[PDB]
Order: sequence, then C-alpha cells, then structure tokens
Amino acid sequence: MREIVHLQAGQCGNQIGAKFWEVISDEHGIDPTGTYHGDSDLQLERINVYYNEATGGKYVPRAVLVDLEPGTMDSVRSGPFGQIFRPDNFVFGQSGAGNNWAKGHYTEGAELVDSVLDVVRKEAESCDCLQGFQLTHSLGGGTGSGMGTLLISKIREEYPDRIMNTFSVVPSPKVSDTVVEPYNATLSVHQLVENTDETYCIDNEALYDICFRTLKLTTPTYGDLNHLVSATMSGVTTCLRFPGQLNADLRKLAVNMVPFPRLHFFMPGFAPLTSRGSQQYRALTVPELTQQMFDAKNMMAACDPRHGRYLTVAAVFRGRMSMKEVDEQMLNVQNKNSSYFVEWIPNNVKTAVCDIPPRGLKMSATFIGNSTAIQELFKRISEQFTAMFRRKAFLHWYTGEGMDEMEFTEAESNMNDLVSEYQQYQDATAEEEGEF
Amino acid sequence: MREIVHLQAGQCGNQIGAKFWEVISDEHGIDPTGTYHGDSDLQLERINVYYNEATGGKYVPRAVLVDLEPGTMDSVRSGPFGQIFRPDNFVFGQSGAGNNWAKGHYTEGAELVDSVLDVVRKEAESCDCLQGFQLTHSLGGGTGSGMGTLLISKIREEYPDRIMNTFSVVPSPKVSDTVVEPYNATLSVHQLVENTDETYCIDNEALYDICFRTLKLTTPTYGDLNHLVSATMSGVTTCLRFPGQLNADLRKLAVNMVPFPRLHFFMPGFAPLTSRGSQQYRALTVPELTQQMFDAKNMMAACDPRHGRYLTVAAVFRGRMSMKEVDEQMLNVQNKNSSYFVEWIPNNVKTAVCDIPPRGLKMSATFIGNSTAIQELFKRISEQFTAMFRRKAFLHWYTGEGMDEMEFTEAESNMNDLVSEYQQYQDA
Amino acid sequence: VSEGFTVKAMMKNSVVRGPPSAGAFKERPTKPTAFRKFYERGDFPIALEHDSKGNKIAWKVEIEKLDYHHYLPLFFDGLCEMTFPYEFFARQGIHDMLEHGGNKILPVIPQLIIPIKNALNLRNRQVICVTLKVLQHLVVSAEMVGEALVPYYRQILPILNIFKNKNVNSGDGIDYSQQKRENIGDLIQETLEAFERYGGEDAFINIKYMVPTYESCLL
Amino acid sequence: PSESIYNLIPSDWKEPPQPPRYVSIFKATVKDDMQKFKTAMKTM
Amino acid sequence: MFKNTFQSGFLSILYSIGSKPLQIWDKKVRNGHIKRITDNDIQSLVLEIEGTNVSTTYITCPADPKKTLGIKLPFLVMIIKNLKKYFTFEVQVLDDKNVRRRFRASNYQSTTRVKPFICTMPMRLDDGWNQIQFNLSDFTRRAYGTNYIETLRVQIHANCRIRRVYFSDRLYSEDELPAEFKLY
Amino acid sequence: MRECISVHVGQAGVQIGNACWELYCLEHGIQPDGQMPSDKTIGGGDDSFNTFFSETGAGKHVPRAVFVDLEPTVIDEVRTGTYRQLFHPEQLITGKEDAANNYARGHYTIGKELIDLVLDRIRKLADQCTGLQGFLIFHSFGGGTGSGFTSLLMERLSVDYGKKSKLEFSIYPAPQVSTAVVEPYNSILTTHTTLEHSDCAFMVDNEAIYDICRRNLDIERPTYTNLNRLIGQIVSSITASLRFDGALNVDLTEFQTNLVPYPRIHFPLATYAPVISAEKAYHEQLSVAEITNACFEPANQMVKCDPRHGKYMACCLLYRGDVVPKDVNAAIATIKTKRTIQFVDWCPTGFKVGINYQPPTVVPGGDLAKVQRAVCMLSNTTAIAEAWARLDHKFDLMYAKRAFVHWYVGEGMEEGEFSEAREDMAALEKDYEEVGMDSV
Amino acid sequence: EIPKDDLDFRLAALYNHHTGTFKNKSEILTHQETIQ
Ligand SMILES: Nc1nc2c(ncn2[C@@H]2O[C@H](COP(=O)(O)OP(=O)(O)OP(=O)(O)O)[C@@H](O)[C@H]2O)c(=O)[nH]1
Ligand SMILES: Nc1nc2c(ncn2[C@@H]2O[C@H](COP(=O)(O)OP(=O)(O)O)[C@@H](O)[C@H]2O)c(=O)[nH]1
Ligand SMILES: Nc1nc2c(ncn2[C@@H]2O[C@H](COP(=O)(O)OP(=O)(O)O)[C@@H](O)[C@H]2O)c(=O)[nH]1
Ligand SMILES: [Mg+2]
Repeated sequence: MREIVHLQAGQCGNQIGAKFWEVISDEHGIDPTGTYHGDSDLQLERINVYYNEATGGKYVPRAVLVDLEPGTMDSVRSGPFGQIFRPDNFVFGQSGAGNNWAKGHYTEGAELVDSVLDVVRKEAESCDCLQGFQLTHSLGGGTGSGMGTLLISKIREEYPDRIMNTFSVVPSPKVSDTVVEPYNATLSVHQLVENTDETYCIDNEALYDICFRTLKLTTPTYGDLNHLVSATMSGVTTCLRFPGQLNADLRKLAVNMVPFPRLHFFMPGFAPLTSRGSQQYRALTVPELTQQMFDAKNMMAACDPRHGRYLTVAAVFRGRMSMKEVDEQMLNVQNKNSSYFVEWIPNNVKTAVCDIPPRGLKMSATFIGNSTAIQELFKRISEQFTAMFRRKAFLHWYTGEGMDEMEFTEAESNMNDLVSEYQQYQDATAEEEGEF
Repeated sequence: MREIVHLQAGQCGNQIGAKFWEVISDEHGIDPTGTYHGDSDLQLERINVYYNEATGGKYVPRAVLVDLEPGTMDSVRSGPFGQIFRPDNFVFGQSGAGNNWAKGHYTEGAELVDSVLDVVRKEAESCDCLQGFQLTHSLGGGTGSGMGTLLISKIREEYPDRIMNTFSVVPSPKVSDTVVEPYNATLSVHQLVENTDETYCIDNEALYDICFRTLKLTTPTYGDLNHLVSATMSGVTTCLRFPGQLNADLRKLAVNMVPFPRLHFFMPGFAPLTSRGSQQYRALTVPELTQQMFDAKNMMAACDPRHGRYLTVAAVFRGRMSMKEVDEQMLNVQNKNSSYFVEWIPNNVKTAVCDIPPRGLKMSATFIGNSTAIQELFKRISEQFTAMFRRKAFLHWYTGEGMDEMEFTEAESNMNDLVSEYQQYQDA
Repeated sequence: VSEGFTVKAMMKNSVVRGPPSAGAFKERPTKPTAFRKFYERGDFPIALEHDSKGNKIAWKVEIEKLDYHHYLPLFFDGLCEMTFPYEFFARQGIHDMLEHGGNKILPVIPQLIIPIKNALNLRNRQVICVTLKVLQHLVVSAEMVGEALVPYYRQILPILNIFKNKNVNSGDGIDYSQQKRENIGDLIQETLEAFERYGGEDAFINIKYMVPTYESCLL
Repeated sequence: PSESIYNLIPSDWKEPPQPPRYVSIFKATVKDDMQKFKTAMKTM
Repeated sequence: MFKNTFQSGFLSILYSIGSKPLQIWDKKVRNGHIKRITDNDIQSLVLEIEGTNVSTTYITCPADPKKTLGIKLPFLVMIIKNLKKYFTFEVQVLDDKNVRRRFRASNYQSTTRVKPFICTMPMRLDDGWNQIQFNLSDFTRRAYGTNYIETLRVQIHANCRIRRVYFSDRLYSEDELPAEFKLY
Repeated sequence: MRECISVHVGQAGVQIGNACWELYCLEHGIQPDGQMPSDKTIGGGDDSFNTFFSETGAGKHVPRAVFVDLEPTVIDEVRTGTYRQLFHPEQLITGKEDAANNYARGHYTIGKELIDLVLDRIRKLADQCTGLQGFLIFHSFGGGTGSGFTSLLMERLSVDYGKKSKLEFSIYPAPQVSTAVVEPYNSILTTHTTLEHSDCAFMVDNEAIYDICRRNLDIERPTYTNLNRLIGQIVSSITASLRFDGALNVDLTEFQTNLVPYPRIHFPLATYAPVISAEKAYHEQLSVAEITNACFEPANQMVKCDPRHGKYMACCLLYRGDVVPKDVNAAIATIKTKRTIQFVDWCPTGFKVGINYQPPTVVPGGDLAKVQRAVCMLSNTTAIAEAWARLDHKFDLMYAKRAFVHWYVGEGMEEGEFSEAREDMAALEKDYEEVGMDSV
Repeated sequence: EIPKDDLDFRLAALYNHHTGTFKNKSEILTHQETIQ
C-alpha cells in the first residue's frame, strides 16, 4: 500500500532521478526493457512502492518528469535505463528561463502547471494508499524559484497534507560566475521552509570531496555524483521496500527527526564508501560504518558538523548488524563536547536495521542529520545576497520584468529568521538560565 | 590479544620491512595476495599480532609506510610482496629530505606527521589490546633518521605506556654511505634516549662479515643482508606468536634488559648460520649453537663486547629440547669468562623458549645483548661530530632550515653523559 | 585537544574542543539608520520640548494630518539606535502618533514589518524592551490591527522565542524594577496574549506554530 | 570526659633504632660458592 | 510540625506580606522561576510561581521531606489568581486507619479517578483572582469511607500567583471573615 | 479447559510471538504446518495444548493468537515464513500506514480504523472459549502501535470483558540504549493507561538481555532474535502450570493475588537464572539452590535496576524440572538469612512457590542449553522507582521546550494530556515511596 | 566474610545495574578491596 511518486524538475531532477531509477531497477531486478529478471522474491514483494504493473509483465515507474526545456529529457528517455518511463509522464514546455530571476517570475506563469497536475493526479489516484511524494531539483538556473513560486504556488495549495520529501541541490560556495547571479539567491526563499520540511540539502562541492578524498576517483563526472545521492534516496526508503528487524518508513524518520516544524535540513551520507584499490583491504564492520557516516568527510552538504550541534540523528542501516556502537558515538563525543549533540534531547539517534543490503556490498547505512551547523549554509547564501543586492546595476535586465521588490526583500527575512531559529536550538540548554 | 604495530620510515626502513613482511608471511603462511595457505593452526591463532583481517579472508598487515615522496618502492610494490600492503597506509608528500636531519624533522616533517599520525591511530583503534609499537629506519639518513625520530616523539606523547622498539642501522665505522652521517646520527640518538625503551643497533659492516665468514656465500646483496635483520625482528616477538615451555614478550624482554632508563641500546645476533657446505660439518646441538651465539665475530655491531662488560644478556629459543642443557650451558658460558659480565648482577642471562622453529631449521635461537661496549660506537660518533661541527662544515644546510646550534650542543651533552654513564657501570 | 568525529577523541582518555560559538543571545553591531540621515536634514516637524515633566515632543504641524506612509516606517527605523537625542524621538514619537488618529494605522502595517524586526534583531537588552512596548501599543490603539498582524507573525516572533523565558529566579527576595519594565520574558509573554486576544480566530495557531512554549489563552 | 592538664606536654618520645642488619652466618660460604668455577677470557 | 500550635479557627502557612514568606517552604525551580511582586488589581505583593513545565517546578510547605506539618483543620483555602495556564496543587492527609493519602486538583484533567493512594479531580478557575475551598473532611469521606485526622503536606505547582494559603476550622462567609483575610 | 488468548501488538509484539509460538509448538508436538505428526509423539496428550491451541475436527491445532499491527511487512514475514498454515490469514491483521512512533497516531487516527476488527476477532476467538483465564499482550513502550494502539486496546477490553486477569508484557526504554528520540513520550503515555487497565505488567529491558547474553550465554553481538527467545522462555514458564502438572500448580489468578499488593504495583521484575550456553552447561551441576541464588544476583535481572537500591515485596518463584519442594525451602531459607537482600516488614512470608515437572524445551538454532531444572523469578521491589525517575528526567528534558509535541497535538490529542501523563508518573514515584518507609 | 557466591556478587561490587552499561564479566564486580 505505502507508495511514492517521484517528481523530477530541471536538468538536475532529470539527471539525478534517471540515475536513481536505474539504481532502484537494479535493486528490485528490472531490466532496461521493464521486465523482472531478479534472483530473489523479496526483490518483488514490495515493488508497488516505485513501479506499476502494466499488462505484459512490464513494470513501469511512478515518476513524472518536469522541465521547461524539451531537449533535456530526451537524453533521459534515451539513457541506459531510459525507456522505462511512460511517455505521458514526460511533460515538456517550449521555452524555459535564463539570466534573470525577474524574467523567471515574469515568464511562464501558468502554462505547464495544470498539465503536470493532471499527470500527478492520475498516477496518485490509481493506487491504494499514498505514503507521499518525493521531489528532486536544484536551487539555481535562470529562474531560481522564479518558475518555482510561479508554478508551485498553484501546487502548494493542498500538497502539504501528506509526506513530501525533497532532495534539493543547494548552491555551492566557490565563486560567483553567473554575472548577475546574486539576485537569484535572495529571491529564492519565500516558502523555502513550510512546504517540504523534509529537505535533504545536497551540495556539489561536498559531492566532489567525497569523490576526491574518500572515493579517490580521479575524474568524477556529474554522473557518479548522482550515484551517491541515489544510494541515499534508496537508503531512506529501504525499510519501506525491504523487510527489516527495526522498520522505519519516511514518517517514522520524519517524526523522529523533526522536533519543530521548520527544519527542512537533513545532510545526507553513505557509510561504506571505499576506493576500488582499497575495497579488498576493508573490514566492513558495524563500527567501521559508524566512524565514516558520522565523519565530517562523508557529509554531502558543505557544512562541517563540528560547527554546530546535532539536533537529531537518523541511522538507517542495511544488513545484519548492531546499533550500540552508535551509543558510544554520543557518550564519547556528546558528554565530552556537549555542543555536538543537543542535550535537551536525551537520545539524539534513531536507528533502523533493514535486512537486505545494497548490491555487492554486505553492509551499509544512510545518515541524515539536523545539525545546527546548517546555519552556515543559509549564511553563505546570506552574504551572497547582501553583496550585490544594494547596487542593482546589471539588474536593468531584471528591471524590464521587475516584480515587486518587497518580495525581493521579504525572502531573506524568511531565511535569516530560520538561521536564528537554528542559532537558538544550538545555544539553548536544559536549564534555561545560563545563556542570558 | 597482544599485537604489534609495525612502523617503517625512510628508504632503509622500507627495504628492511619489505623483507620483514616476506618472512612473516612465510612463517604465518600468508601468500603475496594475503590468503592463508598455511599448514598448521598455530600459524593462524596468533596472527592478529602483525596481520589485521579484512573481509574476504584477507590478512592485511598493520604496517604503515612513511616517506616524504612517491617514485621508488618499485622494490616493494613491484617486488614479490608489495600487493599485501593496502594503498591507504602509504603516506607521502612532495619534496624529499635527501639525507638531511633538518629537512625531514622540521620543514618536510611538519606536514606529513599529521598524515602519518592519522593513519597509525586508525591502526591503533581497531585493537582489543595494543601491546606496543616498533620501528625500523636508518640512523644517518634524511627520512629514516629525521622523520622517524619525530614520529617516535609523537607516539610517546600519545601512547606513553606502550613499548616502542627501534631497529636502526647505526653508522658503519670504516666506510660510510652518507657524508653528513654524524649530523643525522647525533641528533637522532639524542632523541632516542628518552623516547624509546628497546633500541637495536645494526652495522652494515657486521652484516657483511656474518654474510662471509659464517654464511660463506661469495656474492651478497641487500636481499640476504636484510634477511638477517628480518628474522631478528621476527624471532624476538615469536614468544607473542608461538607458545613455549616458558615464553616472553617485548615487555619481558625490556624489563629484564634495561636497568636504568637511559641504557637501552642493544646488540642482536643469530646462533645458527651455516652454508650448504657446512651442513655436513657441524652438529645442530645446543652446545654448538650457544657457542657461536656469544662469538664476537657473530655480532651485528662492529664493536667487540670484549672491550667492555655485558650488562644484561637474553636469548629466545625454539624447538622441542631440554631446558636443562640450555640452562646449564648459559651458566657455563657466563661463569667461564667473568671479565665480560658485571659483578653486581649475579645472572646477566635471560632464557626464553618457543615450541615452533622456523621452516628449514629444527632449532634456532636469537641473541639480544646490552653491553657497555656499545659506548665504543657512540664515542666514535661523538668525535665524528666534533670533527665537523667545530669548523662549521655542512652547518648551513642545518642552520638555514630554522634550527640553531644549541640543539647540536644539547645532543653532544646528552651523548657525552650517556657515554659517561656507560663507563660508570663498566667498573663494579 | 581533539576535534570531534575523528579516529582521535574516541579513545579511553581524550579531551576536546567544541565549535567557535553560537551567534544567539548576543548583541549585534548596529547599522546607520534612515532616521539618522533624515533628522539632520531637518525634514521632521518635531522638537524636543524640554518640559518640566520630563522630555516631550512638541509637534509644529498637527499629528492628525501627517503622512503616515512616510513617517511611521521612518520612526520605526530609529528604534535600532541608542544615542539619546535620536532614540527618544523614536520611542516617544511612535507612541505619540500611534494614539493619535485613526483609519491610517492599517495601510502602513505591511511596510512596518522590516523596521520592527531589524531593531529586534540587535539582541541587546535595551531596545528589545522598547520594541515590545510599541508592539503592545500597536495592536491596542487602533481598530482591526490584530487581524493584520496574523499573517506577519513569521517575521516578528522568531526573536521572541529566544528571550521568552528570560525572568528572575528571586524566590523570596523582592525585586523593585517593576516601575520601569526591564523583564524581557514578562514583556514577551504579555505581548503574546495581547497578540492573541486581538485578531479573532485563527490567531492562536499562528503563535503556537512558531513559539510552541506558548499556551493559548482565551478558551 | 575526665581529662588531666598533664597531657598538653609534648610526648617527647623517639623510637629506639632498629637492631642492625642481621649478617647471616652462611654469607661467608655463599661468597666463595658464587666466586667459584669462574675464570677469565675463556670462550671470548 | 505545627503540633504545639493551638490550631484555632485560622492558621496561615504562607502569606506574601512579610520578610521571608517562603521560610518553612522548600523551593524547587526547574525551567521556571519564582518571584513575589505584581500589582494588577490588588495593589499588593503576591507570590508568582510559573514555568514551562508544571510537574517539575513547585513549592512544598514542609522543607524537610521527613518532617510533616500536622494541621487538624478540615477546610483548606488558598487565594490563587487564574493565569489561563496549567495549574495543579497537592494536599496530603493522615487518615483514621493510618494511611498516607493524597489528593490532586488539575486544570488539564477531564474526568476524576479514585484509587487507593491518589485521588485526582478536575478544576475550573474563574476569570481572575479567586479563592478555592478544598474541604478535606468531605473529600476524605466521599472518595474513601474514611474520616479526617490531619493534613501532612501541601504543594503548589507552576503557573499560578499565590497569596494567603491558610487553613480554617469551618467554611466562612465573606462578611464574617476578618480584614487581613479578605480578597481585596 | 483452562486457557488464555495471547495478543501480539507492534513489530516488537509480533516478533516476540514468532520466537514464542516457535517455542510453544515445539514444547508440544505441533509442527509448523499445524498438524501433529502421526509417526513420533512428543509425550502424553493430556489436552495440554488447550491453554494456547484450539482443536479442529480434521486434527489441526490452531494458536489462540491475534497478530494485530499497523506495519504490513513484519506480519508478511509470518505470512510467507515457516509458520504459514499455523495461523489463520484473518487472525493476522495489518494496517495501511504506521503510527510512525506516535502514540497519538496509534490511538486516535489510525487506531480507530482497525479497533473494530480486532475486537471482533478477539470476541470470536473468545466465543468458543469456556473457562478463559485472561489475556496476554506483548508490545513495547517506544513504538506508535506498541504504545498507542495498545492503550486503546486496554480501553476497549476493560469494558468488553470486565474484571479479568489481563497480563501484560512490555519492553522498556533503556537508560542509555534507545532506538528512538520520541521514546520517553510514548512510554509515559502508555503507562497512563497501563496503570489502570493492566492487571499485571511484566517489565523487560533491552540492555539487560543484551548484558546477560554477552555474559551468561557468552555470545558476542547479540541480535533481536536472541532477546526474543529469552522472553518466550519466561512466558512459557509463566503459563507452565496451566498445561503440565506439578507439586505446586500455581494459576494466573494466584500470580496476581500473591505478587501485587496494591492496585498500582503490578510491575514485577523478570529474571531467568539458568540461562547458560551448551559448552559450559553440562560441566557443572545446576542445583536448585544456586539458581535461586542467581535469581537474586543484580546482573541477572532483565530490567536495568538492581534491587540493592530498593526493598523486595513479594517474590514469585516458578521452578520447572526435577525439583522437589524440600530443597526449594532450603534455598528460600538461605536467601532470608542475608541482610543485603532487603525484604519489607509487611511481608514476613515474602515468597510464592510454583513447582512444575516439565523441563524447558530447547529450540534448534537457539543459544540456550538443555537443563534438567530451571527457575523464573518474579520480584517486586521499590527499586523500580529509579527506572521511572530517569524516564521523567528524559521526558521533562524535552517536553519543557515542547519538542515533538506538534507531532502529537495535530494528530488528535491536546497538550494537557502530556502533563496528565507525567502527572500519574509524578504520583507513581511517591506511591512507591509510601510503601517503602518502615512503620514506627 | 562471604559465606557463598551469591553474597560475593551482592556485596560491594560497586556495579550499579541502573548505571553500568556494556561491562565485561570481569568488571561485573569491582570490590572495594580491589580499588584500595
Ligand atoms: N526484545 C525485543 N525488543 C524489540 C524487538 N523488536 C523491536 N523491539 C523494541 O521495539 C522498539 C522499537 O519500536 P517498536 O515498538 O518496535 O515500534 P513498532 O512496534 O514498529 O510500532 P510503530 O512505530 O507504530 O511502527 C525498540 O526500542 C525495541 O526495544 C525484538 O525483536 N526483541
Ligand atoms: N549533480 C548534478 N548537478 C547538476 C546537473 N546539472 C546541473 N547541475 C547543477 O545545477 C546548477 C545549474 O543547474 P540548473 O540551471 O538549475 O538546471 P535547471 O533546473 O534545469 O535550470 C549547476 O551549478 C550544477 O552544479 C547534473 O546533471 N547533476
Ligand atoms: N641494512 C640496510 N641498510 C640500508 C639499506 N638501504 C639503505 N640503507 C642504509 O640507509 C642509509 C641511507 O638513509 P636513507 O634511507 O636514504 O634516509 P632517508 O633519505 O631519510 O630515507 C645508508 O647509510 C645505508 O647504509 C638496506 O637495504 N639495508
Ligand atoms: Mg513498525
């Protein structure tokens, strides 16, 4: 009964999602044509979480693919595992965005919206009991949330009533090489909080560092960067798909990681990542997974955890395992550095044991964490709106469209207060007297 | 239970450790790719001592390999036993020391120590119980002597209760291999006094004659020469790895050898060393074996024990034999010449035995010895250095890298008291 | 002597160091105000009437016919500075124009949220008292203002969560500083029921959404 | 508690020294036995 | 202890007008605070106890947990201001069959339950300042078939404002109550 | 004739019963396919299966169990496992969505969508019953359906069946090892219902079974399966005298009248002393005295609270195997001579004794050993108060900042119920205090 | 002092079963005579 519909937006949703669907097709045992050629029965028992049976033994995914450029999702439909998607789910526009955020919200207001809503409707309703949705996208481009708060303000009307995850690619802190860039960082936020509240923020700079320093791949493309996120997406849904000794679905993760309703921050991580020449010389034990998933290196978000406090930790593991090693991770690191595990929460770790491991690997994990060091992620974006907002010089391209600039200035006000709300629960202690 | 972390720094320490892990793999049945094609179970029981274990039945050594620099140990990784080491334990940086103690300890040894210490904690946190560390390196080099003694200082600050061994090649007396040899030797010995508790002194010269007068092979190389220091590193710690009538460990071979904390520079050796032509000419018995153990020409240091007095002797033994004959003979060799053993220790000799001899021999033994006569080595080096430090020869290659001449003077001061303390216990 | 989630600091005997800090409960550096630039220009029709009742503001032009769209966001921007000959004009001038006039406090509400959160974001324990008094006075001294602030709780309340439980634990010894109200937690609390009693229905949930410690009164 | 003032005087009592270290009557034999079967410079 | 005291028609154990009102009382403050001063309608000092956790911060009339004050007076009256928050309070009594028995009144309880060592009942406060009269001799008779002997403890929890916690020999009307016991 | 229906609720409760009904079928001659084998007999018939199994006309034994749970793919493990034809397909009933570790979701939102069907199946299972002793429930204090749906079940079973011996087995949140962050919320809410609707609530902790598996059983890295077999061994010993004759046959009603002294004190401490591995079991003799001693040892308890900080009230000893009454009396006497084992002065007798002649049965693939005799201990101490004061410290630490409360208030409960649940817990400590101080 | 093995475990082993987490069968008991 419990089921997920995958919405992919942009190149980023489409390229990450296409890698995600081939991962799940390997995990469940589906060939590129769409039939089942698996070597087990539990690879088929709960395949009504991501695939629908079509007549002829042809399993078809449940992803609707959304983009405003026709060209992008022709490569998706002609990829390795690319013909599995049903054509009606492939919903295209004719002109997208570019350069100006102000163009992005004074361009295609409502054309492609209702077409997607029809596809999202039929695919959700022709089923049994909706666990929720998941959305893959990045925060960038020539629109930011310009198409976003244009198109999705028509979809957010009733969507926050059930579960909706979002694996979002947050901008990287390297250089500003989009010329008139620091106007799409300010106008991005608005409802950046109160419509998902389960966002798995994934930076590309941190994606390279795990590929350079941890995986030691000499030439990492964007493709194998999309392999790392696909493991995490599979990780947070493996207890729903495959049986386990300690089950934990999306809601059980969401309930057990979100104390306050404004916490769309879950920095991901995959524990058993090893180089090819070093995989042979690897122990692969329960402590070995735990010392990597909690490490600052294996964090797919450019925020060092030792800059703040873990408000809550999830430990969805995969295999035949233990969990008490994670208890020593608090008791050593928490009681000695109390600033790395929030003390007004007694135990900060949720664990899960899903019996079936990933392919090839014997044992794995999937860390997501609500650390209060994510104040810095929406602070690098914070010094990257203030830096060029005040001049408004190349904004004459914006000015031609140029919507209300209170909406320019209210978005960061709904972002710096989010930082403040994280600064509070990083500094808030049990006996509320000693911080004043 | 009690396991040993291998450390190796510099070119010499890696050439020695290349052949060290060859014979440990041979004794414990490990093949080049790291799978146990052994014979008995006793070669698999105490295998955690040197070899860790990885998924796939693979026995990864716990050794870490330290150098500043990636373009040479084709000797190891393209050698017979180089695939056994994991590629993560190899640690390196950009520019080499190049036989300079200042470069490997201060400038290029400032950024690699963070990388080496990170790896050795990873090897030391996967333990039920760490028995101790041990190092093989050069004493007159740039990376073996400069970096190697800085790694010793870093471990001692972090693991003070653990035991650290040093299998260092001390400078050869007659023909040297490096021009700046005493500068690196003096600065590294000075740090070795207070940062180690069991230090091994090796002359390449004494290995040459052992290779000739005893082993009787005409054309030597560093393969069979490093085999002598290889099986000494093995044979000392076989009491950890194999049982005996009464066994030992590194701790028992240190408390029973080091009277005073500044006196831990030892002399190793082997008793059974015969050629193929001498197999039919000599009997492998305990009296014939223990005779050539104490022979001065058999020693691995180019300084005779006859010039001084032995402070403490120990021997580890092997093979199913009598404890009576080995006990009465080492009384016999101790009491017949009392001018070489100190009067204020009634029994200078320690006996340890094992039950499993090496492959190819039915009984073998390894000698370890603390003598006053190792001051002969340090007192040459002390006047090597005052021949060169006095006129400031080769000093701008040290002063210009951030150190002063005071550290040279403290190294003379520490070595000269260590010499004066050795001569003090020569007289009873 | 260690960092955190490393191989180091997992041993049987280790000591460590935490983060730099958390930037909360701490005074932030102020910025130059538009109140400062507009006062030295002389555009304000105000005068510091040094009365023998304490200081008062004498208005050369009558308060009823002022352009409230250009003055209330400009007086509210002066709350984030503490030097005397400007901070009193912000404190007294806001209170004077709030209780005078009607049917013009309403259209200036949505352009009043930015200068009222900026003074609250300073996190110093002086003007946070001042902004809490004008927040109590804003909802009272007009008609149908609490309903206007219900969709704007998301930009005023996050600072009120940080200092909500700021009180004195003087169990028996009596305090004397209730004449001039410096107790932040009582001022945050009393503003919250003033927020909830006005605005009608669907107002308790907007406060409960984001300061969950609050108990919804008016049952 | 019945006390007396003739107790505030310092106790001015030193411990008599221990008997001297007992030289054994068999020590003169074990000097000769230990210094027996000993020569110099035999093997080396 | 309050045993040698006559225990006349009136006996006060806490009154906010004095040097140290919380002298015999024991203060336990946890994620809350205690203070003494606010003049809203009566221009007088009234003790405040309030906190974010109602069951954790409180005040108990006997300081030592082993000592128990013995008051034979059946009626228990406190003057407590309504704050529209969670307020609970204790009273522990000694019974004729020698059982330590407790009673609880709470704002956040729907229905009452009675069973052998605690009887919890609901309560509806008024709009502002009010006095409540906890008839101990009747509540020890309706809840259990038992007579009243003496109370042993009273304990006041968070989110309330306190003045003149006292016992009385019988229920008094407002006119016959003396001047220092009035609401105003 | 005497019998009891077993209820298994939650992923914890379902997994306990799977290793528990594995023991029950093997304790009798019952195979996984329900039918007893024609060839080979496990023993005399005696109609001893009647306490847990129902006999049909075709010669099939059917467990009197309902596997009610909101989590679909832990029951489908049973539905495709070895014990497939043992259970009815309609005895095993599943929800559509989990409660997601929420007491409110298992009680109010999802719980009302399935409470009607499970009471219909409980009624139909109990309709063919004649002399039903009571019910047994199995759950944990940390789950959503293990705490929320369990609480709703006792609410409905109290009025449908009146006053009936309704035993309870539960899993406590440990002091340190805990798989959830909202676990102190669920435990403090389900005890608010357990305290008034459970006649006896057996108290079991994960860390203590972790401790006795590594120390007594000498197994490294124990899993949930090993904890499951230890619990099912005790529950078999609780219902041991219902099926097999003994010197002192003790009933479920005789448990309650001899363990719990007052209507809030129904939280016994569980202890199984002869838990020992096979390589060290047959070496030494296992006298009945030394296993009575091992019941009072601090580390052999299955809840993390030693009785040295408390005082015993009533101890129920359930011996199985070749046990004569006279040397039990010697074992009880030598316990009473120790002043370190503190007994309350209002229970001079102190002990309730039950002897059974059937030794415990070993499961293939298990880690226990075949012992001639064994003992289960049901203590009752004031030392359990410190196991709950820690839970209040865990509750008050995060309730004071209203953490995770909107995950409860939005799903059909008010904020005052949290203070009402801590309320009975704030009285339960003082209820254990007032039965501890000596009368003077 | 101790008459039998039960009192040896029951006496001052200094092991709080409420506080002691994940000990070994050697540190199950730590007598006061062992410490000092
Ligand atoms: N002894 C034992 N305890 C278990 C076992 N499985 C789960 N538990 C306990 O269950 C707790 C986890 O929460 P659960 O009660 O299982 O949650 P649930 O039953 O799935 O209920 P929902 O959260 O609504 O899905 C852990 O803290 C364990 O203590 C088991 O096999 N043996
Ligand atoms: N991982 C990943 N990131 C991408 C890919 N394509 C774009 N990005 C990131 O997204 C940013 C711009 O993409 P964007 O313009 O938003 O794509 P759009 O959503 O179609 O408009 C770049 O900085 C990239 O780092 C991809 O295929 N994989
Ligand atoms: N016994 C032995 N000694 C060696 C070997 N290789 C080098 N050495 C000695 O090591 C010294 C050179 O030091 P080196 O390793 O280059 O120091 P580094 O530059 O810091 O690495 C020379 O004096 C040699 O005598 C070897 O294979 N065996
Ligand atoms: Mg579940």
